Amino acid sequence: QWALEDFEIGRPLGKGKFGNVYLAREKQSKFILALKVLFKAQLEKAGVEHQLRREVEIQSHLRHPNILRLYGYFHDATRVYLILEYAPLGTVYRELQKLSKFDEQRTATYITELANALSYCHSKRVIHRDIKPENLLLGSAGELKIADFGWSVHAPSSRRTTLAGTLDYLPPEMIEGRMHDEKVDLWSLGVLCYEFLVGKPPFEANTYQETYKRISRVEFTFPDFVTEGARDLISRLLKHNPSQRPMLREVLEHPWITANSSKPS
Ligand SMILES: Nc1ncnc2c1ncn2[C@@H]1O[C@H](COP(=O)(O)OP(=O)(O)O)[C@@H](O)[C@H]1O
Ligand SMILES: COC(=O)c1sc(-c2cccs2)cc1N
Ligand SMILES: [Cl-]
Ligand SMILES: [Cl-]
Ligand SMILES: [Cl-]
Ligand SMILES: [Mg+2]
Ligand SMILES: [Mg+2]
Repeated sequence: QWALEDFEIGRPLGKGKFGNVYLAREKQSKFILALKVLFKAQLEKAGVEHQLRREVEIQSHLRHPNILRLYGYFHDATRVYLILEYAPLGTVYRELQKLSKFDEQRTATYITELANALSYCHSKRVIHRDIKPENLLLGSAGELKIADFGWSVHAPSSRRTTLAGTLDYLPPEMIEGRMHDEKVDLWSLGVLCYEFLVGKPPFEANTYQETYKRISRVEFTFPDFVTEGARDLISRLLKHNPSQRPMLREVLEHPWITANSSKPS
């Protein structure tokens, strides 16, 4: 159906481990979108074709205003192209580097939008497993949108793929290679809430080995400026035991969230 000849390519939007993402316009309709380019050699070398099909299958069937749309795909001799919704305001990662820290209103609003999107995903027993600032995009009205579903699966699950980069957003059960479920996304939600308010993730360290130690032992402390309500929510989400992490509705109706969020459940 679709081919490369159907698009005019624009400026690079960003780069990932496998993905090179470009702004693009469909020639006949003038529709502006994002084109995620992956190299097949690369894909075969790492043996992650199953991850890419899951990304296409899962994300194309999800429909939610806080989740990035995937319209379709095509491939040629050397590359695979994912046709994505274009997010014009960029990543949360870039916004964080710009402002150093977010205030409580901005943070609570982002968390509400995240929890809404995750609640939708978990209703289909879909777990994202890779929630972090680089994978959170921003729409034209500044609304948060979850993207990059390459690591998503159906719960329950194990891990048959090698962990690539940072451990900073993964729960103990995940880094220890144990079986896991939906509660992994709630651990990540706690890590994000901390990083939004403080400017860095709670278990950050100089080495892989040291980061692993802090996560498994849940070693983190708060700066003085972090308020009581924020500390309560974060402490509840960062529990070593997955079953003691709250449900997403508990997050959405948490007193600190309701008092500071500008968006509803
Ligand atoms: N739809 C989009 N709109 C704008 N920028 C995007 C979009 N998709 C990806 N990007 C940019 O490209 C980067 C990599 O995209 P991603 O799909 O996460 O690649 P990978 O799966 O290799 O991590 C993102 O961090 C983001 O900066
Ligand atoms: C060497 O080829 C590959 O790795 C791949 S991955 C892929 C697809 C992934 C998701 C939808 S289609 C097609 C080919 N041909
Ligand atoms: Cl498995
Ligand atoms: Cl896996
Ligand atoms: Cl819930
Ligand atoms: Mg990514
Ligand atoms: Mg990916």
